[PDB]
Amino acid sequence: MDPLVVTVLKAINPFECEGRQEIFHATVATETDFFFVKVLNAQFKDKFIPKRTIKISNYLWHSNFMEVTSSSVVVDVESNHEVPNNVVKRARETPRISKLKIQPCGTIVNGLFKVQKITEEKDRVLYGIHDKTGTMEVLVLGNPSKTKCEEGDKIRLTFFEVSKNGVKIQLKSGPCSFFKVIKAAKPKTD
DNA sequence: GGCGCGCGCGCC
DNA sequence: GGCGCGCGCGCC
Repeated sequence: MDPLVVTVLKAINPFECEGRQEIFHATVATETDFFFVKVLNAQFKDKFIPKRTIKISNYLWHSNFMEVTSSSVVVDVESNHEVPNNVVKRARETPRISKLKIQPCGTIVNGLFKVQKITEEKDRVLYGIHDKTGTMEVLVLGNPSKTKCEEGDKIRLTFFEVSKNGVKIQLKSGPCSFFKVIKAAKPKTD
């Protein structure tokens, strides 16, 4: 609701997303917790640099994240706020699968995930991902992709959502998700 | 009392 | 940030 002073923890450079808005994603934190912010505005990037303190007014707050529009006001401010170490650590860490299983649809998920299997289709790709807590599926709609991922590689997800599909709970790409394939290193020939 | 879960922290 | 480990609380 009212203006909120937050400390910026992470922010990617803007990329073109879908109408056809240029946007970016950031992670910010108060003294108690962190949340991810989708900033529609793009102009706002110069204010979203890690460790800077910003005051944000006129924003939307949904079930999981915070939306910052061109109607919003982002003002750089000097603050004595300090983010506790573990709030930063949790803000930045990749959630476990067993933890993800019990989150509402629309919950924003970012992180780095080991993939065991890739079910390919010209309209979607399903990535079997795994950790020690379970297995899960990551649904990326509409690509070959150009990011060809083999087993043993990793996928870096930005702004995916927990999703229900009938029986199973997966991770779903949205229109403004970012997806990247992180390839396992090739042993070389001296 | 046992144990799982969330959380914190230290080592890599 | 990943990973492993201990602590405390709440449910059984």
